[PDB]
Amino acid sequence: TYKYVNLREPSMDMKSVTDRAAQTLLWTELIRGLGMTLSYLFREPATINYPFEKGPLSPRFRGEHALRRYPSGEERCIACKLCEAVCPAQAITIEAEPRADGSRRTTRYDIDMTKCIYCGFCQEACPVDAIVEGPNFEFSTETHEELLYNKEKLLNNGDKWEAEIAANIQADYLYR
Amino acid sequence: GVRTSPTGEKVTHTGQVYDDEDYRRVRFVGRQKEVNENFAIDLIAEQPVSQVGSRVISCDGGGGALGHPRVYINLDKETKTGTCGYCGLQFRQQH
Amino acid sequence: TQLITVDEKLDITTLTGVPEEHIKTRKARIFVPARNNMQSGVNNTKKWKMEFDTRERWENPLMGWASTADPLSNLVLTFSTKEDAIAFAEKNGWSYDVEERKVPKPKSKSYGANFSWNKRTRVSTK
Amino acid sequence: TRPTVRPRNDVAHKQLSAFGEYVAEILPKYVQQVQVSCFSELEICIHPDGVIPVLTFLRDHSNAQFKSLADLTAVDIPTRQNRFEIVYNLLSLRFNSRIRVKTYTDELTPVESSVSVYKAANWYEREIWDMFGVFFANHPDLRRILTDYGFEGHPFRKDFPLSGYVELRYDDEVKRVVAEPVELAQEFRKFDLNSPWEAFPAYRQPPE
Amino acid sequence: EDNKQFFGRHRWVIYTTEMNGKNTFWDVDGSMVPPEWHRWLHCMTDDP
Amino acid sequence: KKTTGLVGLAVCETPHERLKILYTKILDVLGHIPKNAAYRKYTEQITNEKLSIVKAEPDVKKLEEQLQGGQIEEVILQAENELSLARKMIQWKPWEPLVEEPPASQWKWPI
Amino acid sequence: ASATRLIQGLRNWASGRDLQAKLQLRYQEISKRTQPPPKLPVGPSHRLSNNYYCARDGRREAMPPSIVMSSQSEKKAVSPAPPIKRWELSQDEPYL
Amino acid sequence: TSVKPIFSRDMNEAKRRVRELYRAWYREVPNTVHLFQLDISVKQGRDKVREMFKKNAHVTDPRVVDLLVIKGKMELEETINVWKQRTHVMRFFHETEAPRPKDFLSKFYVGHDP
Amino acid sequence: LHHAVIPHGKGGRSSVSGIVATVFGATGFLGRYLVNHLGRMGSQVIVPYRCEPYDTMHLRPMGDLGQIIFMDWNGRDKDSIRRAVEHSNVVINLVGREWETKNFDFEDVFVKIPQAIAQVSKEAGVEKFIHISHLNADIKSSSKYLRNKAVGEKEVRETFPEATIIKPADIFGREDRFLNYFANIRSLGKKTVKQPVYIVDVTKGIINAIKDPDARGKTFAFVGPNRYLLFDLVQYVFAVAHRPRDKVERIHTTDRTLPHLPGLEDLGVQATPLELKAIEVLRRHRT
Amino acid sequence: HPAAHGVLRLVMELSGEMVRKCDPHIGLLHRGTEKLIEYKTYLQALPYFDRLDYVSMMCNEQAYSLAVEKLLNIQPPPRAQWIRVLFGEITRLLNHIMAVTTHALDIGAMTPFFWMFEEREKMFEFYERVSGARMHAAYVRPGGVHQDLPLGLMDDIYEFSKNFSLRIDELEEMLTNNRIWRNRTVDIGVVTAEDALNYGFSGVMLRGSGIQWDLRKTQPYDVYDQVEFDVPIGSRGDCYDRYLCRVEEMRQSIRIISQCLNKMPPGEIKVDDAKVSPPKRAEMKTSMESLIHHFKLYTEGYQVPPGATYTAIEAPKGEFGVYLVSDGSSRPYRCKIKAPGFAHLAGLDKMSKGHMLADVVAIIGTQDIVFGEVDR
Ligand SMILES: NC(=O)C1=CN([C@@H]2O[C@H](COP(=O)(O)OP(=O)(O)OC[C@H]3O[C@@H](n4cnc5c(N)ncnc54)[C@H](OP(=O)(O)O)[C@@H]3O)[C@@H](O)[C@H]2O)C=CC1
Ligand code: SF4
Ligand code: SF4
Ligand SMILES: [Zn+2]
Repeated sequence: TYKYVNLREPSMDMKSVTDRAAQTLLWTELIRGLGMTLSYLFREPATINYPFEKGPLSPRFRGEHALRRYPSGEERCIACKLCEAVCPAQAITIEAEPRADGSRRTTRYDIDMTKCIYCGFCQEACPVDAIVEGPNFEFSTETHEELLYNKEKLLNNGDKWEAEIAANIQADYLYR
Repeated sequence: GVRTSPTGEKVTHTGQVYDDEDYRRVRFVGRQKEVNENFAIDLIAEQPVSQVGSRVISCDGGGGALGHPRVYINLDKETKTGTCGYCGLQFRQQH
Repeated sequence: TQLITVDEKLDITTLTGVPEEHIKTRKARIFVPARNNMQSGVNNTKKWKMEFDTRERWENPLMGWASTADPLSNLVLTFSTKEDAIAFAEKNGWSYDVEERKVPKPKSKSYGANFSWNKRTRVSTK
Repeated sequence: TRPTVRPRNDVAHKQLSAFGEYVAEILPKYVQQVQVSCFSELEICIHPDGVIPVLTFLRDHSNAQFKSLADLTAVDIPTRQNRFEIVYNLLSLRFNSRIRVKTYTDELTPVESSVSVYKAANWYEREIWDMFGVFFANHPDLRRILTDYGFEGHPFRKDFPLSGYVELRYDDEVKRVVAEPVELAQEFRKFDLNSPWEAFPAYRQPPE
Repeated sequence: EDNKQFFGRHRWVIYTTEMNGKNTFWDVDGSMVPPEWHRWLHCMTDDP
Repeated sequence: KKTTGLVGLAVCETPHERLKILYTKILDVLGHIPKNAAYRKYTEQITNEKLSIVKAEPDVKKLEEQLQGGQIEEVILQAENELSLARKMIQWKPWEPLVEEPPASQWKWPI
Repeated sequence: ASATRLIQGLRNWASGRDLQAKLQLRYQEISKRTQPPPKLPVGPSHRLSNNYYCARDGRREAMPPSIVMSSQSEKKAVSPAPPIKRWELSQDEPYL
Repeated sequence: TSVKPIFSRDMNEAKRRVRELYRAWYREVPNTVHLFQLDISVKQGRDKVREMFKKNAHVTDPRVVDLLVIKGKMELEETINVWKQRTHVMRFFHETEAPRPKDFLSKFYVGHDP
Repeated sequence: LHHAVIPHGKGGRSSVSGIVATVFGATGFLGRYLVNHLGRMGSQVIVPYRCEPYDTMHLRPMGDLGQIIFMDWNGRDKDSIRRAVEHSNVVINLVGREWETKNFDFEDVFVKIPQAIAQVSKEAGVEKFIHISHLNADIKSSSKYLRNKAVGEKEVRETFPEATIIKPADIFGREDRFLNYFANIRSLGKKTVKQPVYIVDVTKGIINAIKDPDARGKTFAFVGPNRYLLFDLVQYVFAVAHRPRDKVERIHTTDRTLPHLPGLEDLGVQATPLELKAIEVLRRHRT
Repeated sequence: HPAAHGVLRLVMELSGEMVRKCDPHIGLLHRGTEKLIEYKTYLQALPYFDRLDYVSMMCNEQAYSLAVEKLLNIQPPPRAQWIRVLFGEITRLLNHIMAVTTHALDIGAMTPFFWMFEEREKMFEFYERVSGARMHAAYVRPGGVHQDLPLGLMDDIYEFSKNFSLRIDELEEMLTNNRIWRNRTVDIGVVTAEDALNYGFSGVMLRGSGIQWDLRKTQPYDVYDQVEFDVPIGSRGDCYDRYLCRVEEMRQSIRIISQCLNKMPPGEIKVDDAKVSPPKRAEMKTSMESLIHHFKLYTEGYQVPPGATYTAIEAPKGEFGVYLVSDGSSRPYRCKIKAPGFAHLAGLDKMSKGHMLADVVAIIGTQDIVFGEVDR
């Protein structure tokens, strides 16, 4: 099925040619364009006064790169290295040791926030859901030294809030 | 549980704190070292030793699909408590 | 159109752009890769991998990473025979070593031999 | 079988089989392989001394029009006397069929430069020269597009490693942007993932 | 939060002066919100 | 007709007889081409059947119903192009047997 | 909007497309969040008692491509396909 | 072994085309050092041009010499046009060390240069 | 000695070299080229700035990832200077202003600054301290500037014995003071000998001395390879540029050689003349 | 700045207010896409196919996923096919409205750009509610669509359909019936059918100049054969005609969205195969084989049988082709992309052989360039 465009002919009737002549010599369609633009003038513009009104979102945003921990407990990661294996720019870096207990843990857990391209593959991949793409997007950093997060940075960034993260996960653990 | 180092810098949960021959001290000049304040080692003694009377029990982690996968741990040692590898919290049996 | 053709060597190394330092300084190593011994399967065999000998890998002082000034230390090629490996190594200019293939030797085992009468080949447990 | 298995249609398989034996009948000077995959697209594997005759034939002849040109890539397979493969990828406008002319070549001997008969081939050919190094004899314009002007190495080979030999930085000693050998910040740790146990049984090559 | 305004101008925050002793009468930042109201304010829910 | 659907294709005033003398020229130049090649036989078959399509109809609309190449001059243009490859294929002698064989460890894939 | 009659009349007069109806300031289909917890159904998998994986073993069915001629009067010359039918002007307001 | 070379038949056309290309580079350099507002004397540039010719001197095959003629012709065309910039011409030179000599002693103090 | 101080392979762009360098000043000229050559060497450079962060923002990115570091300092106290030399392998005094201000004259920059930093450097455990000075800055006349540099040389010679006192002659480059003053004037000429030396020869000599041990305590002075007439030099500058007050006494008075003390070739770096680099650097004439 | 709309280093050699010839020096936006995918796996190197065209955020994902499915012998389930078709039409709508608005801002014409970018902001909000990303939502894995849409979205797309039909008719009110915009693009951009078929043109040029051609009608790679639409055809090969072609393809994309919503079946999300698609969380946390297939599927990558394939979708630029080369492994051996933007930039001389510089600005504007795709 094909519906082509631009196949008319100029009708040589007096009415059609004097309408096209009025269009030419009387600037009518240009006035029509001005009418359309003023019709959008007298509306109310959909702006938001920014630092008071933040924008809308979804409960599945990808932001801050926080870590979680067990209820009234210790860390949730294991250093199972799946997130370093699936990080598509390989920004994850994990060096792992066990501590004085015997349970396996880490030493060093690094995200390059430069090389992080915010897929969510480490959100889908982590079996204990230890790393979560955080909720907020306000990084705005002066130097290049700060943008290389450490494990203690991610723990203090997960300790800065979990109530947000827990509410969003309980909203959306059923889909993914 | 920070350690009174001669440098005075805060130690971490991992024993990585510096010496007097380290210039990474002088790159910490004027920029306060953010260390974790709530550790991970001592938060096991804060949790009581649970007592479940059966022999071989099941651990999930506080709710379905939020936590670690099902791990079926054994309690056959007479003097050593059980320990889930994922959780970290112990279990004992009640005869 | 029935042209010049003559049987001589090939010298692509002046065309491929890589500098003389990496032409003369490193040494290729061509081998059949042995099995990762914990698993037991030979699909990772049946090729001819070419690798380059590694060089310095210092510590990045800011993160403890491994910054290396080695552009060629992460190339590994998969071939199908040793003669094409030698021909490519001489064609593309650099030197090479040939670690020869060592296939598993066939042996002869049987459960009836495991349960003999006077012979000491005996499992003694099953 | 019936759910979640992409079903094949043997009609296109049989018609392209007949068309392939037809082509091998009518151009016996250059044909080596005529192979048909399971998803029914034709692959004609050709010596590089009949590029101009095969394309001048396959543009016309009213049993297969094939006006449209696409991808040309000379996919570098080593362990061969001829490394590179020119892949012409031709499309009809009347017939809705896709054929892949895979002609082979090496690093040095020129292919016949199809730009005289397919006008789309000009920047495709310039790209293959700038990335691989397959020279094109009797071709008007060979320059560098997609690489820097002070750059050489033909980077899409396998013999060009992933990082570069040159890397730019600005310096104020000469007030300009100068090129230095590469000094990375991280290793690009390459993970071995060629796992054994032969994930496909039908493609077992004959051993010795 | 008003219901006569549209989606984006529903909910807004008014900050006080010297909340952390920083003379924030002027120059209001982002992330001067506590996180529960950060869930409320991006319209991630329908409940305060 | 009047102002066909394509762009750089101005309408034809003599479809039939122009195409008829075209196909006689096709058969003529094909008659120069040697015999035992398959190319002569298949070109002869398709060209004589296309000409017998045309010679049996003085129509235009029924010509488009019976013969493809919509609408009209595209058959003419493709006819001129097949004449062009025929004039090329007096040269290049494609029915001669193969130029030299591949190195025989090449085309098989799994490397 | 939410305003007087004269300016709304000038808005309708500058473009007669009933501006108060569809005005791109939405107030009503702000979606009512905290939805009930959705159950995601599963179709023709996880059914017990018949799901031999060898039956629907679609990865293994990829045959190597069949080979016709190499280097190692027959009434013929078919095309790769039938000629595709010429289309039609659609009914949904064509031109002309 | 069936090989069709690019332009030549033996090294005689190779020597002919490379002496023509060197003549082109010799008369094309002072125009560029006028145009790009460089920092280099003319004879220093000519000496590094003949250095770049002398670098590839150990090549015997006719195809490789013809392909080098092609490469040099392409870059001479892109330098007589103004399509390249001051970065590229300085990239041909070396005024940013790279200071490491070929001494075994200096390759002993600086680590791991066999 | 301690790890992360040992060298590593090649040089530059997070190729870690041995030194940890604390450089004073560096918002001006010679410190900026020295920071650039250390970033080409690839070491960690501590620079204190009293000034705006924007000037060191424009001379900032020559260091690699987290290599250079910033702090604040003044010429009144010792706490910020001790904070600068908390951990420093080598340290260089490159300070000075060529015109007196309100808060500081030529007095007490050259007097007050090197006393405190030489004191806290000898105390806080640094090695191979390098101090610049001007050539032929003596007790002799016509320059409060040069007699104050002689006072500073006396102090830096007396306290902290194991230094490297160094002095170049009048140096020229892309942001030179006196050569731009020659181009930007309005004019008369006498007979006055003068040797200028290009700036990168001086800074190659400085970094070779800063990485080289067992040549320390020996003071140095730098040599122009031509050493010719002032008025011929003004003629040559106006010729290449196409056109036909303590500073003006300093440039008119004297610039002589001193055969007492070693120079360039006793350290092993090639000198570059004025004429080649002057054709290189004299842009900004008409059109 | 702006007359490149991005970066193209134009070298136009001209007799005055006219031409002689020109070369678009392109490749300044080179990023090493094929090399990086050669050193990665399938699932890991999916975002390169998300962003080699950086506007059509779902179509090129669909193209890569159809190449993997076409090689892998897996039919995707029905509801995934319908969601993929719905977002194909939404992505087509977004890409054509960007093409018209950047043509307008390149030629002058400040405000209609802004009306339609407020509409495009609404559609970015819909992509965010679906995935989370603003623009580069990966979201289309091979083997069906992953992490299906949350409850409460179709009504929003319905509301947008009504509002957007009114807004695009007001754009026709604004721009189409203009005197000097018509005078600005009528005379230029002749395309002969010979040139359109030899110079490798793809998509909207072929529609707008002569030949009846559509991948969606001819070779339906999915369920496009069950909806009522009709592709516009050109009349003279003109940028005013091509503008009308783009606006009516937007209108037909609205109709395909309407019929797709009124014929949406609630089947299932992903394939019936835990060897390609990952198992979901419930069976993951309580199974054994699901945890095994999760772990090896994300570490190793699923294996892909050896073979060389090619496919092409109808991206809003044109015949977006992708050519896979698969050694029997979990890494693709060599991939390459047929770019309609690249083949269109190859015909720049034949479009602007006899014109002036503002005509060259209109020629670059009238063909939807991104130059992330002209590079490959
Ligand atoms: N021919 C020459 O140029 C010669 C130069 N030198 C030395 O070379 C160096 C650079 O030369 P030049 O450009 O002329 O000097 P500069 O003024 O450029 O370099 C000195 C730097 O230290 C800063 N500084 C100096 N005194 C003070 C102070 N009291 N308080 C705070 N900051 C101070 C300067 O200004 P700020 O505070 O704004 O950063 C500047 O950053 C100087 O140390 C000079 O003595 C010596 C002999 C010859
Ligand atoms: S995937 Fe999760 S558990 Fe595994 S190493 Fe990463 S954060 Fe830790
Ligand atoms: S979201 Fe960031 S850290 Fe996670 S896998 Fe992607 S790039 Fe890596
Ligand atoms: Zn547990």
